[PDB]
Amino acid sequence: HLLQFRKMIKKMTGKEPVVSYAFYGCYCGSGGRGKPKDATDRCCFVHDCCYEKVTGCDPKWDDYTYSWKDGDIVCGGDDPCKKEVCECDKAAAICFRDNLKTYKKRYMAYPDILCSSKSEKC
Amino acid sequence: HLLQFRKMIKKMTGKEPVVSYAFYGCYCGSGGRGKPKDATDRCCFVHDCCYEKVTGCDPKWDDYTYSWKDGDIVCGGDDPCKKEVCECDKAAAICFRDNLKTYKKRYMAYPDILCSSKSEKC
Ligand SMILES: O=P(O)(O)OC[C@H](O)CO
Ligand SMILES: [Ca+2]
Ligand SMILES: [Ca+2]
Repeated sequence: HLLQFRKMIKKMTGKEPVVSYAFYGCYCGSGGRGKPKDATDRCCFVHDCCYEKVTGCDPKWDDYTYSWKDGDIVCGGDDPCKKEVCECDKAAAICFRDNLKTYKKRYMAYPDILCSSKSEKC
Repeated sequence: HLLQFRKMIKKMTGKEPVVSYAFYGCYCGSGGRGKPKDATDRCCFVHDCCYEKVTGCDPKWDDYTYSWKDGDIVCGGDDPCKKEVCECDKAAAICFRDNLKTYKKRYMAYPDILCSSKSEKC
């Protein structure tokens, strides 16, 4: 569920994701088009590609089972599909953390009309 | 160029293109994800697919050559890339016109977050 994802991002970055990530670049939030603007945006691009490989559950709205151990996310439960969604979310949160060093406030609300017309393929 | 597309939409539909189509459904305007919401939205999905296919010119920002003949759009010029973009735009404007019967106000400002997680393939 996207609000579980939010909690992962917030813990790993210390930022409010509704403000800092939900409108970032060409791929964060929305659906997305064009070329990722930077490494943070590429996290969202990959996250979008990850969700695309998922079939049989709703990655935005289905709750999955997760927990924390020493600051690491543990994806659990007895439902393989939902666990796959959890792993996508975990990977993106880790990516945001690992790329926080290049986060740019000028991309926080990047106008989607400025994204390139040719999208990068997964 | 998108301004030319806008003129085509206005002339084909009688609707103010920005108000009426720029935020419609899941695919009209910048990017898009999920399943098209209705026929009008599918026009935009087709238009997006059309733009993604063009290579060698910028479908959003390059002007193309066109004219009106007896009220019909005629795409012209000697640049095949730009003519391809013009044909994308003409086809979409005609599609909007042809689907006015099912155009719905309920989709005119449809929140992207409410689009399906699984996007339709081109
Ligand atoms: O919905 P948030 O607030 O977790 O942010 C959106 C993500 O960055 C993209 O799914
Ligand atoms: Ca996205
Ligand atoms: Ca679109």
